[PDB]
Amino acid sequence: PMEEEEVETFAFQAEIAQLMSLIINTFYSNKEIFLRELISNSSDALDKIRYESLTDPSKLDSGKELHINLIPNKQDRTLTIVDTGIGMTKADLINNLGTIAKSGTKAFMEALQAGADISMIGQFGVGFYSAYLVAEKVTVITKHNDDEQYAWESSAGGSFTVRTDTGEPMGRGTKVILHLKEDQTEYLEERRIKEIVKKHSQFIGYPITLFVEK
Ligand SMILES: Nc1ncnc2c1ncn2[C@@H]1O[C@H](COP(=O)(O)OP(=O)(O)CP(=O)(O)O)[C@@H](O)[C@H]1O
Ligand SMILES: [Mg+2]
Repeated sequence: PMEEEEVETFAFQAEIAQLMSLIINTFYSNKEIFLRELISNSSDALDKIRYESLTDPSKLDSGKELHINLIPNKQDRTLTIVDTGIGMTKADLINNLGTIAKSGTKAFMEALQAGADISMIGQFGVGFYSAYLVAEKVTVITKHNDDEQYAWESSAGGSFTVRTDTGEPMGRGTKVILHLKEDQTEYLEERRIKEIVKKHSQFIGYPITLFVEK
């Protein structure tokens, strides 16, 4: 019996779309900082659930462990960053991951044009989009307490989609699945991941574990 799923498509805010095009169609060295940006997001989300659970300990019913997992998959060429942080509601996804303007976007594009290192992306308030330095497509699966599990996805080009996720349930948190570009497969290698975590993500505040398939 055929299943029916609803999909909603959203336009990125105009300057966010411009930034994504810049990131994708311009050569930048030092792309490895994408992972720092994603781990920083996870750490921030872990702080949020940690503090919320001081007010309401039942907010940890959906899982007490506060941690980050990194999962390279050489078979399907994906690198996944999973956290057990606060997650995002549907409204959070739509608002926070593309539709609302960020005040630093224009300044950042000017900085890049003038030769700034791509590592400055976080300072300008748009760190997530560093994912597109290495990924041709990004899928974000997320589960916030008191809301359903959702999947956000974009291959850039000006829009993203959101749908209720009918895949494997997560208790609470977010998974960012990077479908790596063919020339960026170094980020599936355990040595390289270890190197960049050590270099850029030394003060995370939560355990991080790298899972490596035999
Ligand atoms: N792992 C995650 N868990 C929960 N929310 C996340 C998330 N990753 C991203 N987000 C949401 O997406 C927003 C945008 O993330 P982004 O990294 O671009 O900016 P930011 O708010 O972290 C400032 P910065 O530029 O310093 O990183 C976050 O503020 C948060 O609301
Ligand atoms: Mg961030």
